[PDB]
Amino acid sequence: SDYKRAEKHLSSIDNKWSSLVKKVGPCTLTPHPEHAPYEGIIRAITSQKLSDAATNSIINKFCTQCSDNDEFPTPKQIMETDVETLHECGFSKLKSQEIHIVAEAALNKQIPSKSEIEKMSEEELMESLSKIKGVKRWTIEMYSIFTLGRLDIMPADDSTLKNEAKEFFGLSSKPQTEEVEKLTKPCKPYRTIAAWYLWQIPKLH
DNA sequence: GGACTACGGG
DNA sequence: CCCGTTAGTCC
Repeated sequence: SDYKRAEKHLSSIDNKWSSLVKKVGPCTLTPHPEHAPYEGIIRAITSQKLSDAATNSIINKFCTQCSDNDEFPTPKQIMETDVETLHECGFSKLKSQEIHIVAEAALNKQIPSKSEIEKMSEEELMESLSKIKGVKRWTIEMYSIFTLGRLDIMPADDSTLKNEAKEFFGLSSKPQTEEVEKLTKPCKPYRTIAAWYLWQIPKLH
């Protein structure tokens, strides 16, 4: 598998990478490529500046409030929900508005199809999805990693990743995005897995 | 009880 | 890199 290859590739870089992979164990990153783009994008938007626990509670309230079935709400279902009802699920007002925008775009077929997104390079995904209000570099990276299942995404702009890179690379302060990109270059073409390993560091304590 | 913990807005 | 937001956890 690519995970097995990624684990061996990372371990091959140097002793610290080898040790990190051994401490954390096999990669268990589980993306959900079965999700429609509007769903993956809404999930990523919700996660901005929020813990996974908070994001989870919000999406769960969202499903119960807007779905006929407690499944992920459809674009039509989202459109039929007023902003304040969305807001009481725990989205910020601004995210609530952006989620309506995503739904309307999906409903109007203004989002690229799932089929075309699955053919796009990271660069094309960035160009295509960043037009959506509330969706910029980080959100697209998270969509690419946790929905699409892309293997070579380095979300070097992610604050948590920078903090773990600080620890792993033995830095005395928080690295800039561009510094993280340089430091993780040898991890190509499995930078998503590299990022996942760094992200597991707090669980080692 | 809290401190603070990507993105658009003004 | 002016300013404020959503929630839950664990400092």
